[PDB]
Amino acid sequence: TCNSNDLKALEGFMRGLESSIDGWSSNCCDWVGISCKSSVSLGVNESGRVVELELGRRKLSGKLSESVAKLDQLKVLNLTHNSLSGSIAASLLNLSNLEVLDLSSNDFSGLFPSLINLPSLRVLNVYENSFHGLIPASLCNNLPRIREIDLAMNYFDGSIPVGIGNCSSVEYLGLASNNLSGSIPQELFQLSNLSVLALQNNRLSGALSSKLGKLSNLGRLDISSNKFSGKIPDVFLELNKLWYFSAQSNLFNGEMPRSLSNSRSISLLSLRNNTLSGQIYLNCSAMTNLTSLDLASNSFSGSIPSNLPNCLRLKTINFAKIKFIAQIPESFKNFQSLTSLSFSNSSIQNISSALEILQHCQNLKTLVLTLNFQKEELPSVPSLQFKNLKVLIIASCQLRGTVPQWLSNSPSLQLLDLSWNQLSGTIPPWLGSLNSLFYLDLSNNTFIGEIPHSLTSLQSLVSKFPPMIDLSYNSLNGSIWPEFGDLRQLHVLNLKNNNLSGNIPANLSGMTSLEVLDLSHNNLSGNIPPSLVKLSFLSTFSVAYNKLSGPIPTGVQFQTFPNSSFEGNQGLC
Ligand SMILES: *[C@@H]1O[C@H](CO)[C@@H](O)[C@H](O)[C@H]1NC(C)=O
Ligand SMILES: *[C@@H]1O[C@H](CO)[C@@H](O)[C@H](O)[C@H]1NC(C)=O
Ligand SMILES: *[C@@H]1O[C@H](CO)[C@@H](O)[C@H](O)[C@H]1NC(C)=O
Ligand SMILES: *[C@@H]1O[C@H](CO)[C@@H](O)[C@H](O)[C@H]1NC(C)=O
Ligand SMILES: *[C@@H]1O[C@H](CO)[C@@H](O)[C@H](O)[C@H]1NC(C)=O
Ligand SMILES: *[C@@H]1O[C@H](CO)[C@@H](O)[C@H](O)[C@H]1NC(C)=O
Ligand SMILES: *[C@@H]1O[C@H](CO)[C@@H](O)[C@H](O)[C@H]1NC(C)=O
Repeated sequence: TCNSNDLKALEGFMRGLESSIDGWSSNCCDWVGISCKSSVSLGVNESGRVVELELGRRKLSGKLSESVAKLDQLKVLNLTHNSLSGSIAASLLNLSNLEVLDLSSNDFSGLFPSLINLPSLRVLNVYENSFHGLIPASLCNNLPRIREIDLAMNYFDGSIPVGIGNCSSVEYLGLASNNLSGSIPQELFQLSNLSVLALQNNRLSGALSSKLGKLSNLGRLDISSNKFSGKIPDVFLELNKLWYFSAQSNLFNGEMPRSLSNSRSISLLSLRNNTLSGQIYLNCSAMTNLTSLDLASNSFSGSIPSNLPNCLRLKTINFAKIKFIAQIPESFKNFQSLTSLSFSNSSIQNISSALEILQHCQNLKTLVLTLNFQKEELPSVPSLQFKNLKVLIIASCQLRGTVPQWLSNSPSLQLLDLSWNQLSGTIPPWLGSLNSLFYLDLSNNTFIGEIPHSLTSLQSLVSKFPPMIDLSYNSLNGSIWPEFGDLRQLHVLNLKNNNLSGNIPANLSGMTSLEVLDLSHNNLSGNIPPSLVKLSFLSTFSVAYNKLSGPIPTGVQFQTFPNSSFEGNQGLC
């Protein structure tokens, strides 16, 4: 049997909402989202008390009534993922039985209540709201049972409070995605039970202290996207549980500390977009947990470290925007762990050698070679085989050649981007036979001849990065096959700046998911087929600069297209 004073409180709460909660019978202890425990359980009159109110993802809207603080036996309040807004009553943080507070993913704003007394609280979740001002200075002075604090994705600003050290039982502390600035207070390095520290996406600056070594339970540390500067402290011997470290996008300099090069624990390491100098060095017999390594966009000199294939767990590698001026070492022939490689804009030479070597990597799914090998010849040798390859991107390399047959040795290929090279010849009809291939970018080469009918037959675009065939800026001729209509999964078809001829097929609307359709700058005749009005998702369209004539379809999407996307045609009206 439900309690009197608790029902009054639940009423005020309902009074504050904008819509009624389904499932709320007049006995509230049987209501959905509520849990009761007897007065004598919690220890002459005995009633049900409301210990747990769980409303998550209920599509609720309104303020959060001050009266909710009148349930004193409340243990867990979970409001997550709703539309609630307004401020938080000071009293809502004075509850002495409260264990779990989850307000995350709502519209709450205002200052966050500065006095928090929740002597029983395990969990505090305000993640992703509109709160602003300071993180409460005394926040940790009253939370002796505390485990996780998540303030992330808010407007908190100023420095991280010096009082942060009084939080010594805490394990998870997310401060990420706020307006926080300044140096990290030393007190922070006194929380010794802390296994996750997320400071990412703030204005924080200054040094990263040696004192970081004091947090010896740290498994995951994200300081990325800040103003942090100077050298990365050589502390990694002591942080022996740490598997995830991202310092990406800061002002760090100097070279990587030897202990980081020696970490037994580190798994995902991301240093990208700092300015770090010297030669990349990893002791690959030490770092046996290393899986992802991102050094991209940094000041390194020297060569590509050839000892790297000795890393037995190392799967993905991003070396982009590091200027080596080097070939790929032959030792890469031995890399069995490697699944993903990006050398993009790294000054790599000898694509002939690069591909001879990289093909012996059995497990490589994805290879990004963009902005290297300037004006070199794309290898034509049929015997190169990348069996497990899924993504191949080699773009803006000014590569000379035809589309090579050795690609056919990549049967499982999903994504192929050859755009912005000097490639020529006809588009090979065998491209149509790649069954997994949903993204093809051949644009801005010199290709000639006709679009192969087999493209019309590609398995992945028929039935079950946006799916795209982009042939634009070539010398292509012939007409647009009406069987393009069989591609029901195609989002983008970009044919612009070719010389294509005849009529827009009309069967073109079987393409149910077509979003972008660009035919501009060709030589096309006839009318825009009225059936094209059937493409429900087509946001952007151009036939501009052709020989087309007739009425423009009445449409609605058609009604949206700018004047610009019909211009250049004889008869359009
Ligand atoms: C809040 O409720 C959701 C389900 O609605 C659940 O997944 C989540 O774990 C709850 N939050 C906490 C801190 O228990
Ligand atoms: C790289 O890091 C700098 C310095 O923190 C930042 O200003 C910039 O936005 C970052 N750029 C990218 C592409 O992440
Ligand atoms: C290795 O990394 C994994 C997760 O990728 C982590 O669970 C584990 O703690 C790490 N091993 C060591 C030695 O810390
Ligand atoms: C590299 O690692 C091994 C094993 O951890 C170690 O014994 C060796 O001396 C290290 N070499 C360097 C250059 O630090
Ligand atoms: C390649 O290098 C140039 C010159 O350093 C740089 O400005 C640009 O961001 C890089 N391009 C890409 C897309 O990586
Ligand atoms: C490409 O790389 C290999 C291996 O070092 C070398 O034999 C060859 O001469 C290079 N090719 C050119 C044209 O520089
Ligand atoms: C085509 O490629 C060149 C460089 O390869 C580039 O400068 C140019 O802007 C590109 N043109 C178009 C239309 O994208």
